Amino acid sequence: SMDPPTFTFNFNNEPWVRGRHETYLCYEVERMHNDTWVKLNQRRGFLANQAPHKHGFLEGRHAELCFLDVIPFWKLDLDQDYRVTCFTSWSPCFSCAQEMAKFISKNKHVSLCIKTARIYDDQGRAQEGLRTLAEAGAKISIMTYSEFKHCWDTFVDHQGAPFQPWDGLDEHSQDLSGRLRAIL
Ligand SMILES: *c1cc(O)c(O)cc1N(C)N=O
Ligand SMILES: [Zn+2]
Ligand SMILES: [Zn+2]
Repeated sequence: SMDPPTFTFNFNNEPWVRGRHETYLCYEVERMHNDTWVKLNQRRGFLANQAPHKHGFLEGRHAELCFLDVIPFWKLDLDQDYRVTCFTSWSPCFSCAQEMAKFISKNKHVSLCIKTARIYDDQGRAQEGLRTLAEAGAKISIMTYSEFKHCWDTFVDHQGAPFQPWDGLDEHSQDLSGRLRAIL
């Protein structure tokens, strides 16, 4: 679980704020059991991108790559159907999106849903990767109030405090979902 200030700073969907250099990724798994999706709450977690190593030269490992690194250790049953949801503060850069597309193509027991607080630019070339991820079968969408509240409730050390939406949450979300539709 996550510090409240850490959630609030990072999942803020106002487009004019800066300094959100990190990407946070919260994940949940459901298994299909006879027409309903059943939550596997023992599999839930979150992670962030890694800082580059002190030696320089190589970039820090991206959260999306870390996430893919971890799935094999869940030891999912290849004969079963699973729905994996990521709640991401930024959407993936191009190279991560392509890696993700490749992953889901090779693992057809996994349905991927990425719900993103904000769209990451990746100097224009990120739009292409989001189209590639959608083509390989991933559902990509913008976090609304429902997703933000769920993530607060589920992944934050809230100590019983309810999710408090920031001013503009809904409008920013709606602006972003129009952008994403254009993109896809
Ligand atoms: C993914 C994740 C999620 O929570 C819902 O409700 C639906 C999806 N979909 C539709 N994936 O294809
Ligand atoms: Zn190193
Ligand atoms: Zn990346």
